[PDB]
Order: sequence, then C-alpha cells, then structure tokens
Amino acid sequence: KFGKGGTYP
Amino acid sequence: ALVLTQTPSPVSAAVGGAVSISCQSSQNIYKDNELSWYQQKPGQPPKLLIYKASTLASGVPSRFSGSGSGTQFTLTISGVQCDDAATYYCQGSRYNNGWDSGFGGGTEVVVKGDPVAPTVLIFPPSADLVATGTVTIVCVANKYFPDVTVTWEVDGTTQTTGIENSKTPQNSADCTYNLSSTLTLTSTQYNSHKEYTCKVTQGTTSVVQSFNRGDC
Amino acid sequence: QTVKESGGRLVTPGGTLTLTCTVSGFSLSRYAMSWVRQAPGEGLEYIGWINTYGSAYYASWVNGRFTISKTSTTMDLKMTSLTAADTATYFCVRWFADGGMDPWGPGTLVTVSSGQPKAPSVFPLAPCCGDTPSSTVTLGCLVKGYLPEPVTVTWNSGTLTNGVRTFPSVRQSSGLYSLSSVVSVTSSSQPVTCNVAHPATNTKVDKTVAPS
Ligand SMILES: [Ca+2]
Ligand SMILES: [Cl-]
Repeated sequence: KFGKGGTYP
Repeated sequence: ALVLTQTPSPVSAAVGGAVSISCQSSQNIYKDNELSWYQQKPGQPPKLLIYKASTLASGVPSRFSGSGSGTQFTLTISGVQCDDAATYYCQGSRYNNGWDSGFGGGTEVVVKGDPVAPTVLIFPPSADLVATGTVTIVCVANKYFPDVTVTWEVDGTTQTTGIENSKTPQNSADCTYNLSSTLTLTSTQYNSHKEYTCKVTQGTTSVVQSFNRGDC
Repeated sequence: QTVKESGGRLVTPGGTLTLTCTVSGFSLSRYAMSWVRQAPGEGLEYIGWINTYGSAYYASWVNGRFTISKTSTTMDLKMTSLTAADTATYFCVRWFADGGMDPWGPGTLVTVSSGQPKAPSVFPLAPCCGDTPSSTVTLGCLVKGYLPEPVTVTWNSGTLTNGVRTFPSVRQSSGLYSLSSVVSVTSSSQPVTCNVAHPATNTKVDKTVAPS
C-alpha cells in the first residue's frame, strides 16, 4: 500500500 | 496477467425479482476481497456500488449486495426496479511486484416490466433534405417492451442496406424502450419509388406505418 | 469531491493530444488517481494510475505511448501515435487505497479521425401532410452531418420537456454523426422549436416545426 493513499471513508 | 470475466450479456430479471452477476478473476485478488462493482447507464459515468467485494458505497440502495472471496465474486440485485437497468462492471487488483488491475467486460441487465406494444410514426424527408441529394426517412417505435425488430419495405421490397437503428435506454419508471430507425437513400433512389413502409414487429404482433411519396 | 476531464477533440491519426483531469475537495498528496477509457459501445478499459508521490504505472498494452503526470490540482494524460483504436471517452477517477474508484468525471471524448470539425444541418420531421389530423401530433428534428460528437438538443429553449425523446447518435457511412429528437404536442399547440448546439464548432441551430 506504499503510494496508495487513503481508504474509502 | 489479471483477467476478469463476467456473466455474458444480457441477463434478465422481472421487476421485483432478483438477478446475480458473476465476476471470475484469473488470479486471487489482493487480500482476497479488493474487488469493486460499478453501475453504468448509457451516456453517464460509472457509479461505484460496492468495494472490498461486499461493502456498499455511501447512498447505494441495500437491494445491492456483493459476495465472494479469492477469485469468484457475485453482485446480486434484490427487488429489481426499472431504475436498475444498466451495465455492471467489476474491477479488481492483485499485487505482482506492483498493482496489476483490470475490469470485467460488463454485464448488461435487462429489466422486464409490463409488456407494451409500440406505437409507430413515420416521417418523410423535408423538401430541403431531398434538395441535398441524400434522403433520410425516419421511423420511430415509441414506448414498448420487449424488444422489436424493424423491417423497411419500398413498394413491397425488403430493404437490406441504408438502415440504422438507435434505441433509448430502458425508462426508469416503466422499463420501456423507444427506437429510431432510419433509411438513407440518394434523392435519385428516393424519387424512383412510391410507398415507403416501416414495419415494427414485437413477437407475433406488427405495427406498420407507410407514406406515398407525392401524397406528402 | 469532484473530478473533471478536459481536452477531448478530433485529432488526426498519428497525432498527439494531452487530456487534463481537474480535481477538487481532496489532495493529490493523499489519494491515488487513475485514467479509464471506453470506446463507443465497448467496456471500461484501465489505462494507468499515478501514486501520491507522482510515480505513474501503465496497463501492459500502453508500451510508453502514454504519459500520466500531475500537479497540485490536476492530472494529465499525454497520448502519442493516436489511431482509431484510441477513439473513446476518457475518464479520470480517484482510486481509494482499498480499490474503490470514486468519484468519476463526466468524461472527455477523443475522436481519432482525418476529418475536419463540421457543424450539424437540421431538418424538420412532420407527418405526411395528407394524414388525417388527430388531437395530438408528434414533430421532430433530424440533426445530421456533424463531427465530432456530441450535439445537445432542447425544445423551446429548454421549456418543453414533456413527451420529448432524443435518440442516441449514430455514425453514418459518411463518417459524420446523426440523431433525431421528437416531441408530442396537442394538434393546436403553437409551433415548437428544436435548439441544436454543437460545442466543437460553437454552432447553434434553431428549427421551428409545425404540422404539415
Ligand atoms: Ca476489456
Ligand atoms: Cl481493463
């Protein structure tokens, strides 16, 4: 998950 | 290479019934569940329905549910409405020294509402259209379900070329279609015949409209 | 949160085009983004993505023909050596860590063709003049000979919407596009006007249609 940013709220 | 394969189009369901769409991955999806589902209506962007195989996005009706893990995923619509008529896409990722992602090919859902026979209109070319050297004759089949076939006849001869059909999406309130069918000829060809006929067939019923060039 | 694509147009085969995805309501430092395209009548096709650090990755078929880059508020897609296989609606999406693509933009259309932009011609659709009238009549406009898509159609300057059916465009054997729009009115209604707009040529056409 490097670079993959944030998860669905 | 990750390949996602969906149930072939079309899939049908009666209003109030249930439909299931499969998405099979050629490889295990990341965490076994990084699979999402999208709804797309014609001319609109896709809409996220479900992510992580079974979690609904904000505002999505609970008649949508997702299940599966690993390689075999299912989207289910319970209490199908006309407003659910759409193409459905899965999207998945696996980690192979980087993110490898793909979409399934899409499954069109046809929602069966109350059957209704088309009304049919035919439009002769305007004088200024004929003056261009290329004639377009327009036939429309309004507010119908299920699908129709369209035949063009010109003084009794079935046309086999110059025909284009264009169908609206299913109506979100009553599941019905509309259809435009066009016959394109040269003005020379158009002026060499009398009777132009649009025949719209829905199973064992046909509705036929004609005009006589010269009477219009 | 919104994303909006721009830059779609007619482009010559072999040509180069750059599309832009403009975002608002979220940081490109905090979320990944993707480009997805759809050829007319075909499925969604993943093109590539860009991570929060600006590293772009591509579908195996791209083969260095496309470049994805970003700024603080935009992401680009530069496409080279374009062919008819690249004619499509191009969408940008925010791509959540746990895989959901949301939101999507409206899409921008890339039309890879040798032709020149061409404005639509509009022709009235009215029933054969000899037909007995009934209480209601269906009138219409045929819009043809335009490139690229799309056109928009309204009736009476967007004030007539009930009983309007506007069909999907078709590409004619000429290579130009065509569509019709029809509307049902009371037989003694005032004439109705179709309003056709073609953004690519900044062309607007009105056509007033009356019972034959
Ligand atoms: Ca594909
Ligand atoms: Cl894909």
